[PDB]
Amino acid sequence: APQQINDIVHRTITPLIEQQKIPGMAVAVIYQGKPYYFTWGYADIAKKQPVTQQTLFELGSVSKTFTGVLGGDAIARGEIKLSDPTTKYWPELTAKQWNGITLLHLATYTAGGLPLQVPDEVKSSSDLLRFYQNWQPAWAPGTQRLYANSSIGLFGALAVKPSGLSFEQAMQTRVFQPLKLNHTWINVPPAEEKNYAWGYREGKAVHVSPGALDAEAYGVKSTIEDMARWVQSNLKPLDINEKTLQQGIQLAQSRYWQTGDMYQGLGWEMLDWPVNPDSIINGSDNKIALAARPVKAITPPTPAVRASWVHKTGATGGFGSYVAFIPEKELGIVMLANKNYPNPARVDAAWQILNALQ
Ligand SMILES: *[B]([O])([O])[C][N]S(=O)(=O)[C]C1=[C][C]=[C]C(C([O])=O)=[C]1
Repeated sequence: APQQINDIVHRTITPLIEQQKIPGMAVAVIYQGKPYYFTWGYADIAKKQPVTQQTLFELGSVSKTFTGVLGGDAIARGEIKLSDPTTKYWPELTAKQWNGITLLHLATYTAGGLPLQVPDEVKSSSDLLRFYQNWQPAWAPGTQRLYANSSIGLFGALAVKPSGLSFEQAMQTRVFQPLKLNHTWINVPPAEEKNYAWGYREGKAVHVSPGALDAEAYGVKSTIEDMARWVQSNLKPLDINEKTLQQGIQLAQSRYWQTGDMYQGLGWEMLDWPVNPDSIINGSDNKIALAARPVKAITPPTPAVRASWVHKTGATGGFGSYVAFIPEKELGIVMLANKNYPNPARVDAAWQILNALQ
């Protein structure tokens, strides 16, 4: 690999792994469109299995970017509109607070205070209907952003209804397959189990627990190679041959709302490049990222801006992921680790690497 990339990546990631006690990590840098890969440490500490370019990691909320793109593809297909009331796709949702809450609100966490988690107590489909029917918004729709699995998770489930496909079926056939993401999974198959890293939480090996709307909000697992290809696809959607998918990727990077210096896409979040690193670094801390913030509607949404830092953090109990890219520069990074370590450390390392390469 070019020595510049080798040095920049190793000088940043090595101390990060040491400081954060990360058991295993994979990184891809996309530079001028081509991927370069780096691996450290262990997928499975007990069985002494190293991290490789084929290791599967839990993406956590990086999964929201796939959900956003799949939703975008459904809009491009003419199956849904972001302006369509939620109740159009879930007629049983008759409670009055849902009047005026659209698919856009669900996709972008602006429905008016849907909670971060779906309660663990929600096990059945009737439990899910009950939860949404009884939910009381704190705010009018489209006025405040509150990051939430229960918001974009519902969006994903409703977005695929017109297709008649399950969420998993829709994701596989409309996103994973056309992009040749052949080691990316919502449910890790037995054939790929030997590659599935353990996550580590307080020293214990863990995998993500089953839960309501898990697939839609945080349930994707992938390898560093497939994630590099995901970044390439989002960097350059015009190279994608499937028209609705190309369009969906573009829609997911449109700017729908602004809060402070960040813009909300579908799954993706974006800031103007050049960024103030303190802004993205401090902004990624869950103390800010998960806060209720007033939003300004972008009316109409700005189409994907090439001079953007586009990114998403993801976590599960045992895993911590980060993806960031800058379309204008054909530059990006994926960092996948089997420990959920603090977001600002992820973003700081990412910015150090991309800034040195740009
Ligand atoms: B995203 O990364 O912001 C979502 N993160 S998460 O921690 O909410 C994902 C999640 C939800 C429920 C259970 C688990 C788990 O690891 O068992 C993870």
